Parts: sequence; structure tokens; C-alpha cells
Amino acid sequence: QVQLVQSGAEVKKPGSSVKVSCKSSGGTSNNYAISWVRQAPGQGLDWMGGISPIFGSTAYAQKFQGRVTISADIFSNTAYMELNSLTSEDTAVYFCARHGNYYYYSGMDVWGQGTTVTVS
Amino acid sequence: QVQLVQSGAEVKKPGSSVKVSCKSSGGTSNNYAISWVRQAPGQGLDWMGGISPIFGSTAYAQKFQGRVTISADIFSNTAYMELNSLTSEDTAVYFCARHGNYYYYSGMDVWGQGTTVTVS
Amino acid sequence: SALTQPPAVSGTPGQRVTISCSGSDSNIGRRSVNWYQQFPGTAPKLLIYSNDQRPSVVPDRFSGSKSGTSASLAISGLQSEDEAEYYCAAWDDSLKGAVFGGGTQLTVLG
Amino acid sequence: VKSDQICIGYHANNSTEQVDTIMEKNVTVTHAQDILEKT
Amino acid sequence: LTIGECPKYVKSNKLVLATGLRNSPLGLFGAIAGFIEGGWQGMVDGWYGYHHSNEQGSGYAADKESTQKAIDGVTNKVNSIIDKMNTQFEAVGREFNNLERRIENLNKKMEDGFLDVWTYNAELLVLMENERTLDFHDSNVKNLYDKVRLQLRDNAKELGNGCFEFYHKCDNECMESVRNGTYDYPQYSEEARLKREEIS
Amino acid sequence: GWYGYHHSNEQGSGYAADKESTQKAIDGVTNKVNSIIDKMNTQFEAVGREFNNLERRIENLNKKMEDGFLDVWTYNAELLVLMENERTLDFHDSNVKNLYDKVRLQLRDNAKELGNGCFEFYHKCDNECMESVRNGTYDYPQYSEEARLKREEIS
Ligand SMILES: *[C@@H]1O[C@H](CO)[C@@H](O)[C@H](O)[C@H]1NC(C)=O
Ligand SMILES: *[C@@H]1O[C@H](CO)[C@@H](O)[C@H](O)[C@H]1NC(C)=O
Ligand SMILES: *[C@@H]1O[C@H](CO)[C@@H](O)[C@H](O)[C@H]1NC(C)=O
Ligand SMILES: *[C@@H]1O[C@H](CO)[C@@H](O)[C@H](O)[C@H]1NC(C)=O
Repeated sequence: QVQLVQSGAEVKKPGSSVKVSCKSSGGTSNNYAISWVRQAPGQGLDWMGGISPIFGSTAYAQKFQGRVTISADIFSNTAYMELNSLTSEDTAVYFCARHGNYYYYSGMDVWGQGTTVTVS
Repeated sequence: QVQLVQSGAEVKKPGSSVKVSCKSSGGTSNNYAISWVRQAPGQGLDWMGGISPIFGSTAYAQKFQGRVTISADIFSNTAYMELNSLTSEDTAVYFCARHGNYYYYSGMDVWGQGTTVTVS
Repeated sequence: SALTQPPAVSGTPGQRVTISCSGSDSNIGRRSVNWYQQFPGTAPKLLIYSNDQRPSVVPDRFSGSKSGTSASLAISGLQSEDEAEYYCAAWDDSLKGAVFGGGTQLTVLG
Repeated sequence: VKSDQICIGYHANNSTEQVDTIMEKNVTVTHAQDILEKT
Repeated sequence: LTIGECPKYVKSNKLVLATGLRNSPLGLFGAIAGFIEGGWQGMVDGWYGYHHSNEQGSGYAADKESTQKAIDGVTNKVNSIIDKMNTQFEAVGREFNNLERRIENLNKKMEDGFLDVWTYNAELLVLMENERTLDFHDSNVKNLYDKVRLQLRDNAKELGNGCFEFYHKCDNECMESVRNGTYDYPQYSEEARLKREEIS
Repeated sequence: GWYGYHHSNEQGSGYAADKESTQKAIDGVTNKVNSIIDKMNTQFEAVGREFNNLERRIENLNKKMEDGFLDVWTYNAELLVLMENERTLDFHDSNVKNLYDKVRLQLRDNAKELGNGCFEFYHKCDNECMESVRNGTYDYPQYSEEARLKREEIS
């Protein structure tokens, strides 16, 4: 089975940047799309983007375009998400989620445990 | 760019033989046909033959058949022309000329500087 | 946004409850809708994909349907363990990205 | 009137990544993977 | 000479594996840059796919099954290329004095020969698998064309450019029945032969 | 040429090479030969080292190292020759198949596929038409009406 293991929780100041990884353990995830979904406290899930590394697609949300950087490592089976220019609105719980195929239309059946980022 | 560099001028006696090389510099010429064209003093150009080395064709003129030997080296990118039984009629300026494709129908767009052979 | 859910639903155990997901032409009407179940403090789980298909680990009491620019998730025979937040998600062709619903908190009465 | 058409094609992009083969050198591909660290 | 968890040293200056297919901004199986003259830049959701065009509209769609099979094959090829060369020679430092220059030359030529052998192995594997990858993509496009061609049979006229114009009114459900390979021949064959007679 | 045509119309008959596919094949074979030479330019070069009678262990080590490197490079040369010979013959077979497929997709139903590499034209294809099918510029709707007709009158 494949389990997605993320990095620990991050405490950041405004104006800084946070980099969150998502290591695919128990098998590779280079042939599937790994999305990055955040969840604000008291709000719903929000899509930030994703990367399909062997397929070569790196997608971003239009409300996150130019501010988030999502990259993947296919030799360590790790997908990364770097978010710059942190404000108090960027406080959320950040999930990596593997799709059912190479692209983003399919359901996200494998999820990471989450990474809580608090900006203060 | 590809430049064809020939050997120096040759002074020969009647009854001997002359070997003229044509080194392809600045790139290979194994995928093109390299013709050998001579020019008698005061006369016009005359085709002797040619070799297409990777294609495997070695053509000769009917008025030069059995007397000229044309070979190619594909590891040194050099085309050779050996003419036997030299007489005074074989005094000419000898050009190597690379064709536009693998065979001899196309125009000779790259020429050597020429090799003057004088038989006396 | 771009997908509209009722913020809360309620029902007794054993009661069939339905959760609606209203979208538009570019997201639900032309792409498949995925359903996600999230307990508080945990990661979301895939519940319904391809509008009507189900994972093998998800019990058969969960079912989904799509008609036009709207989607519906049906939970027949409600249990105590079905108290969670429910999200509908589909790809949006106009935003060139994935959109989520507002979230539906299901409350098990009793 | 216009008849219904279906076509089979393949993905292209604005990529300039080049790979080498035995028979063709510096072939522009849609996606490529550097497996060598130069830095 | 290295220390620690390190990549494998090769003397090559460029080592790039092709994962994607050949770029056509404007093979052995003759589909990519063959009878299909160029790639589609509007088709971003897959490596291979379709461009339907009927009265309900025209647009692109990917063949997700063949694209996923190709991506699985390319991923497993890359993993195999990394896996086979995990046992590469690792050069370590040896020092010799001035009366031991022959053993020093022996060690130098041993390590240089092993580095040359593994550099040749890496370069040749990259070149051979780049040919295999490009021919694999060409075979995938050719197999998708063959799958659609054998689905439709004589209910569609192939135009020789990778496209099939239908002899029947093939709507969006018909197009998606072509795409999943669940096209039904006898539902459309009579109107197909009627249109063939009327355009004869 | 390596690959080509043999038209047999009413104006005569004769052979004609496909210079485009032949030139691409010759470019590929030339670049394959150059790549085979260039990839094996870093081969092991054995040098003479001598050892005394109390240094037979290092002498055996040296001769085993040099013999093993010569065996490795002999295997590499032989296997590259065998594999690229298969790839070359399959490349030529694919070139002939691709030329046949190119002509077949040009002509479509305007010619009868005889199954032996030849195409039986339904319409009268003169020397200009044969030159049109030779360089990929055959016009289907010019000849389609008389081809469909001739299909009706021959059937
Ligand atoms: C390989 O790349 C070099 C440097 O970019 C370029 O000069 C050369 O033309 C390329 N080779 C081929 C065969 O196109
Ligand atoms: C990519 O190339 C096409 C032509 O092949 C051009 O129209 C398009 O603008 C290019 N894309 C970008 C983002 O510039
Ligand atoms: C997929 O195939 C099914 C087979 O029942 C067909 O009904 C459907 O139209 C196809 N749908 C899509 C979205 O490709
Ligand atoms: C085919 O080749 C001839 C000779 O090169 C050329 O003049 C002609 O234009 C080509 N045929 C057509 C129909 O364009």
C-alpha cells in the first residue's frame, strides 16, 4: 500500500515562506498526480495546485498563481509545496493528496496526515 | 559548416599513378555523395565518378571506367581518388565535390579547393 | 467556492439523508464529481468518485448521483459513525482547477 | 452540412528540452528528465 | 572520489532521459510525425487523445487508459534504469610512494577503466532507452489509431491524416462510446451505408 | 536509393527512388555508426607492467584486471554490434512499411491494394500523377470521381 507522509507542523512569521513535503512511502507515486489541498480553520477545503511529475504537468490554482511553488522529486518519491509571502489568511491545515490516475480529474483516494501552518 | 580539404599539387611521370584525397572538415560527409570532377586547362569540367559511402554506391564514368579507383573512409571522413596509367591527357585540375543528397543527381554545393596534376 | 452545499443536515439513525451539491455548466455539468468525507481533525477520505462509483472499502450505503449542473449524495440507513463533514469536488474548466463545496456537517440526532 | 469527425493526435507543448538517441542527436521532446547532477 | 550517500560518478557531461514524446510545435511505427503531422498543444490533460468535432461542438479529450499505461511504463523504465545502476563502481582513495609507481599506475588504470565502463553503460542505456521511449510513444499513437480504426470499421472514412469522418450522425455519447472502446457497429451501419450510397 | 517505387502506367515503366526516406535512413545509419564509434572511444587501453617471481600475486591480479577489462569491452562491442544490427534491419523494415503506409493513406480507395506491395489504380494515373504520389502531393478529389466511377464499371 502507499502512504503519504508529510513534514511536521510549522510556525511562521508574516512575510516569510513555508516549504511542505509529501514523501510517498510504501511505493512510488510518480505515475499519479499529487495535489495540495488546504483547509482553513472553520472553512472548507481549498485546492492549491498539484504536480504530475512523469506526465510533466504542474498545475496551480488561479487564486494561488504566482505565490505557491509546487515541485516533485521522482528519485526520492517526494512532492514539495512552497508557499511564499505568508499572511494571517494563509493559516490552514495543508494536505497532500494522491489522485486516482496521472491527472487531477480523478478522486483523491490517498491523503497525507496534514500539516498545520500557523502565521503570527 | 562543411569544408572539403584536398591534398597538395602533384608532379608525376607518365606511366605512374596519382592518389588524391578529399578530407571532409567541420562535419561528416558520409551521408552525401562526393563526386570527383576534373578540369583540363582550357577545357570544361569532366565527371570522373563518385562514392556514396554509407549508401554503398561507387559510380565511375564510362570514359574513366577501369582506370580510376574511388574509395571512401568513413572513420576519417575522407574520400580518395586514385588514377592509374597517367599520360599527358590526364593533366587537369581535380576537384572533389559534395552533392546535395546521398546520390549524384543533386547539385554539387560544396567543392574542394582543387588539386593540380601535371604529367610530364 | 463555485459549488454550493447546504451547511448542515440532520437525521435519525436508519434514516435516508441526502446531501446536494449545486454547481454550474463548467464544473459539474462537464466533469465528474468526487465526494469526500472528513471527520474533525483527520484527513479526508474518498467516498464517491465518477459521480456514481464507490471504493471497495466504502460501505454500500453511500451512493451518488449527478443530473445536469447538480449532484446528490445519498446515505441510506444512517449510522452513528456517519457524523462528519462532507465535501463535493469537481474539476472546473473555467478556473482551470479543482473546486470544492462549502462543506456539509451531518448531525446524527438522538 | 458538416460531417462528424474524430481524430487521433498527441500532446505537444512549447518545450525546448533535447535528448540524444543513437540515430538522431538532440531530439526536442515534450518532457525530459535530467538524471545527471552538474552542480 | 566521494564520501557519504552519493550519486554514481560518470564522466558524461549530459545525461537526459526522455519521458515525454516528440515535440511538434509547428519513427518505427510512423504515427508521430508520420501520417499525423503534428501534436496538439490544446490537449493538455494527456499524452495521447482525441479531437471530436460534431454538431454539438468540437473539443479535445485524452485517452486516459493509454496515457496511464504509457506513464506507468515510463515510470517503471526510469525506476529500472536507476535500479540496475545502483551497484556502480565507487572509487576510493589509494596512495603509493615513489617506488610503487607500477601498483599506482595499476590502481589508476583499474579505477579509470571502471569509470569508463560505467560511463559507457550509463550513456548507452540512456541512448537505447531514449530510442525505446520515442518508439514506445509512436507505437502508442499507432495503437490508438488502430483501436479506433478497428472499432469504426467501414462506418467511418479515414482521411489519411489521423482523422476519421463518420458516415453517420455520431453525437457526444457516440464520441465517448468511441473513446472508451464501447462503440457499437450495428446501430449505425445501415445509415452509414445509406450515406455511402448517397455520396457515391 | 534504398527504398522506392516502380510505376507501370501507359507512358512506360521504370524505377524511382524515394530520396526523402532514403536520405533520412542514410542520416540515421550514419549517425548510428558515428555514435557507435564515439561511445566506445573511452575503451580500456592495456599497458605493459612487469613483476618478479616473488610478485606473482600482483602479476596475476594485473593480468586478471586487464583480461577482465578486455573481456568486458569485447562483450560491449559484440553486443552493441548485434543489437544495432537488429535495430538497423528493423529500421529498414519500418522504413519500407512506412513508405507503403504513406502511399496507402495517400491513395485511400482510389487504388486497389493488391497485397504484394503494389497498388492497382482505378483512375488513369499518368507520369505527373506518379510524381504526385511520389513526393506526398497526390490530390484525392481530382481523381476520386473517376476512381469511384471506374469502381462501379469494373465491379
Ligand atoms: C546539439 O546541441 C548543440 C548545442 O546546442 C547544437 O549546436 C547542435 O545543433 C545539436 N545537434 C543537432 C544534431 O541538432
Ligand atoms: C507555444 O507555441 C505556439 C505555436 O506553436 C504559440 O502559438 C504559443 O503562443 C506558444 N505558447 C506560449 C505560452 O507562448
Ligand atoms: C464510456 O463508455 C461507456 C460504456 O458503457 C459509454 O456509455 C460512455 O459514453 C463512455 N463515457 C465516457 C465519459 O467516455
Ligand atoms: C514532385 O517532384 C517534382 C520533381 O522534383 C516536383 O517538381 C513536383 O512539384 C512534385 N510534385 C507535385 C505534384 O508537386
